[PDB]
Amino acid sequence: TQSMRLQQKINDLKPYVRHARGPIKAYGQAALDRASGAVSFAELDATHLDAMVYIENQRNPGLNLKHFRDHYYLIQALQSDGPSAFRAIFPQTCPETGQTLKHHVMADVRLHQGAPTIIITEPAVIVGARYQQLQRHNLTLEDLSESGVPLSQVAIIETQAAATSDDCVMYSLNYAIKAHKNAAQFDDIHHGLQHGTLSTESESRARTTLGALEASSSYSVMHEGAHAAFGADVLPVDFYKHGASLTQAYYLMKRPDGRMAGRVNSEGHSEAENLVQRNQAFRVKTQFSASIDGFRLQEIKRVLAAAQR
Ligand SMILES: O=P(O)(O)O[C@H]1[C@@H](OP(=O)(O)O)[C@@H](OP(=O)(O)O)[C@@H](OP(=O)(O)O)[C@@H](OP(=O)(O)O)[C@H]1OP(=O)(O)O
Repeated sequence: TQSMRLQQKINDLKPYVRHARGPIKAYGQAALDRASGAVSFAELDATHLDAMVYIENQRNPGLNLKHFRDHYYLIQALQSDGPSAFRAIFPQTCPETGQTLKHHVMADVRLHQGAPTIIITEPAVIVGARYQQLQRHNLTLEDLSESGVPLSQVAIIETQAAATSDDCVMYSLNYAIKAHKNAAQFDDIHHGLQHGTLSTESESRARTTLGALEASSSYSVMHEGAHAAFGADVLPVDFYKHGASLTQAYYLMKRPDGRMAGRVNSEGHSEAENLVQRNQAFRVKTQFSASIDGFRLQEIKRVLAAAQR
């Protein structure tokens, strides 16, 4: 697929798709076609998300991942007897219509004895080219607040890893898994949020699209109390592995704190791989990393593997 790493993921998935039947087979073929260089995946990913969530919860007990069809049901889950730690994927909602509009995000949640803390990871941008994502995030914050969640215990972390919103379900799913794998670091962020604080926010918020808008307008444009920061400042390099942009990867590795500049593949591998090397390994053709499309192939394979053994 012009990319040997991607082609290997294509070849690994193909026989499962051949033996599969029904909607999941079609989903697999579409994903294969996409990785090969061949309609709207936000809707397709979302349709099959429950199956992948169900599988991943089994592969990694404690992941506690849920797909909610609206953030309304996230709020309901905060008012129930479930686990103290869980993750949620949900689409954004248009305030004027109640219509859900994809543009998914991942929320990592902690319940506390006896005022939850909530980290929302935004794989694209908080504000949006037509300020639509900002309005959708404000709706979530507004509803959280009205339900009794202090927004000072809520953070929206903007990573800008996604170049478009077409793959946001896959970024959100990947992000849920990474949040679980890095639960200790998330635990620490939640502890801060219990005290109404987010580390690095005093500098990091200004680096986000939200921060730019706040500085430009001198207006409060996000509901007061909620925190925001740029992904690289507060999250591990894990969250940038599927970043589309080669140049982003380059600049992230240039950061003085070196936090984005280490190994990104597991140690079991003979040769180490950093963020730029990974991006180039998944480069396809105007050039971008199709790594996230590889992640989708991996997830479908995991689902079909359960169905076929
Ligand atoms: O063992 P897991 O924690 O479930 O890791 C898997 C995978 O390994 P397996 O297919 O053997 O299970 C790769 O991880 P590596 O050991 O090769 O580093 C893979 O990486 P590639 O994308 O390069 O193929 C991918 O990881 P990722 O999302 O980090 O890119 C993924 O980890 P996830 O399940 O969290 O996606």
